[PDB]
Amino acid sequence: PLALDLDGDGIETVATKGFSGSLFDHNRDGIRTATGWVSADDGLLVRDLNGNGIIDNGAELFGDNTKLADGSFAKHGYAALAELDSNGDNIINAADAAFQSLRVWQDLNQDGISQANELRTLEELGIQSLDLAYKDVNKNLGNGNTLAQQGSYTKTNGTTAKMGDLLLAADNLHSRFLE
Ligand SMILES: [Ca+2]
Ligand SMILES: [Ca+2]
Ligand SMILES: [Ca+2]
Ligand SMILES: [Ca+2]
Repeated sequence: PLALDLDGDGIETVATKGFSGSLFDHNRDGIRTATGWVSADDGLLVRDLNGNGIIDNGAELFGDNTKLADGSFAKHGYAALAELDSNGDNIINAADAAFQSLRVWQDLNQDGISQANELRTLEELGIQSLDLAYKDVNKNLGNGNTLAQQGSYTKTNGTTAKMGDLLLAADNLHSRFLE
């Protein structure tokens, strides 16, 4: 899923187990792989698709589960976001009508379970545009999380920062889906 470096030092991750994550009790079941998320400094790119103010469905977090205009699945979060360029300039910017509809999720306990205060606008974060151009990196960040591909986004002061499609850690019995 698409992650943004908000403070300007690259994308970074944390992990949860027991409460707020993968259950790992040997008595109940077994030890299981810890659930990974973005730092309390950074965030994920999202869109609320039913207007309930929160992220709770598998299409609402941009990644290899979002659908294209014909209803085919996107191959990665960049292909999922590229659908929202209106004019064919290969950037997502305020002249695209979807720019007003995009949000960033900063989860304040990093459980990846959404509350309305955890969502933010692009304009309040000072964002000018997101780039659709990328390069593959396959970079391990920590606790099983891996950045697959990386590009940029731009802030209204004219400065650039990193974004990319981040593979998030989970146990293979639940895969942390937005049920
Ligand atoms: Ca950062
Ligand atoms: Ca929703
Ligand atoms: Ca555009
Ligand atoms: Ca939360």
